[PDB]
Amino acid sequence: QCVNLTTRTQLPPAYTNSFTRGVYYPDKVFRSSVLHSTQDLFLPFFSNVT
Amino acid sequence: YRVVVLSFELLHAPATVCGPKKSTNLVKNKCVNFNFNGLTGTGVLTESNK
Repeated sequence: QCVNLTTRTQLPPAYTNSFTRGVYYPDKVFRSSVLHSTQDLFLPFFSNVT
Repeated sequence: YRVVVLSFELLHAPATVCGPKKSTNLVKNKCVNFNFNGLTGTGVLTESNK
């Protein structure tokens, strides 16, 4: 039914730095020359990646 | 008993399902109310670029 193809070698991963990501318009509406606050699902300005 | 429940939503997003047709015309520049895309209001209409 199934064939097992696995190896006994495993290596731990590593992390790296990541700068400003996770900026997107909260809603489909349009705004011009206005500063607006929001509270939703974003990603911080300084983070790590793997 | 056969039960069916309709769950609407009026979020601040462009509607996609709308009342059957009910379309008449546009207007260039007059003080006339509008009911565009489930968004109703009153004012004068002008042409601008964005």
